[PDB]
Amino acid sequence: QPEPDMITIFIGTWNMGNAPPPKKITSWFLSKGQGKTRDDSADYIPHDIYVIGTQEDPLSEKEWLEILKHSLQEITSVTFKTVAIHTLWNIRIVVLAKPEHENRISHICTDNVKTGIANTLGNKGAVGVSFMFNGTSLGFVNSHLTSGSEKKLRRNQNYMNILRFLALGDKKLSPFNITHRFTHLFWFGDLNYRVDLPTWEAETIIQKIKQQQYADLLSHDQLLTERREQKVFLHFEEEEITFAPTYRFERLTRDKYAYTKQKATGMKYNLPSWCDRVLWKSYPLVHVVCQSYGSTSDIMTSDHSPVFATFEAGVTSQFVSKNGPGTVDSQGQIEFLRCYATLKTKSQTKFYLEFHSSCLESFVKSQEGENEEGSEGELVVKFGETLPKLKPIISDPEYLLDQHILISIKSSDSDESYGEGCIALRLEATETQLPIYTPLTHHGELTGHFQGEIKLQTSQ
Ligand SMILES: CC(=O)N1CCCNCC1
Repeated sequence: QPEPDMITIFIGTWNMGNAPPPKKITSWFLSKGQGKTRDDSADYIPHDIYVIGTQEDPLSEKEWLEILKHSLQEITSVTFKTVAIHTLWNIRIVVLAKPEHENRISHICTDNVKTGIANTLGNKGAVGVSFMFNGTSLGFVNSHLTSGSEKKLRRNQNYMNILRFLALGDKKLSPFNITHRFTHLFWFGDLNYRVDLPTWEAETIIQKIKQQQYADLLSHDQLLTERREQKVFLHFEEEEITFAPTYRFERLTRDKYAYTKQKATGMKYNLPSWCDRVLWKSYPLVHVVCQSYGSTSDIMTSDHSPVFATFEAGVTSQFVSKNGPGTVDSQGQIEFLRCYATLKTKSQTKFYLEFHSSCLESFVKSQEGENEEGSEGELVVKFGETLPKLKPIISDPEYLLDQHILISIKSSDSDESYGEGCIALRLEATETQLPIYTPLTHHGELTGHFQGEIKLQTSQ
């Protein structure tokens, strides 16, 4: 049996509105309804991994696992294995995989983050799962962010607390948050961003939805506008939305949006909105292709419709040579020329780099760079030709060109990271000086840039 170089991943998000689901939810897992839907000819083909995020989920873990497994068995005739299940309050994530993958999946982690303080701590936050699939790290975050059209800033704060504090993936990657720990990171949920139009425009919005004219609505979608202004989800992708707003429906039909203010809404309007979303971030030059992104039309127990997204995702094998793992391969090396970090920090302290990668026996600390002033006020940390020669564990180009180097720039005084980034070794050429570049972030905010040249030697 050859190891896969691609898998398909199903992501679902559903706010169940504290109601049990209907007896049939197969349309969700088949990516049928509105938007970018899956071809009928694929219906019996199982995805490799199914990741199900719920919010306002009234079921026990056992009740929901039985419904999910029985659903997938009906569709595919496959009995899926439970990889992980984690619940915080009424926020839940389930990971299911094809039985053939049981011995390809390892290092399973779960965690949660509770968002808000006192008033605002009690029901919002995130759950997450990570694991290795052979040589590829996968992370999954299901978040239920703050509700209400006038709380987009709170939602952005909730996002930053989740990416700082969710403890998934390799704990040896200590400088890096979840936005750098995974080959592929999927973040989904009831993110609760709204279409930010006047209340008086409610009936116009409904009209536009009935005409399937989403353009004038998406131009006011708070997640798209906040992402365009770099306020949230920096360096994440989302497929184009071609399905109707998934909130807020009258239950037991999809024919009516319930938007008017009620005691039960805290006298808030719920204009039709794309509350329920799937986003991703993969390391540079890894295969990831969205093959579906849409909402179901036939599941109506909740005031939200379920959302599905499916992906092709590149994966690598668990590589063994005569040498590494357990030693270096003298035939491999990674060199860096003309490198410098540009930092937004107003501070004047010395900096050094740390290089982290599963292609190294352990992380590598550089010497301090030389600080200079940029011509527009910036701090420029020059490394010139001073960065170490990195010694990978395996020199085979079929392995090494698929790897990535995480970079942190750290203060000498405090050893705190000021910026994190990632460089692909998927180069156009080996033994050749080539430009490299990554933005640097800290707590998911842009803090600088790292650029220079790389020269990669493989056994070929
Ligand atoms: C061929 C196949 O795998 N299927 C799965 C669903 C059950 N009935 C038949 C079709």
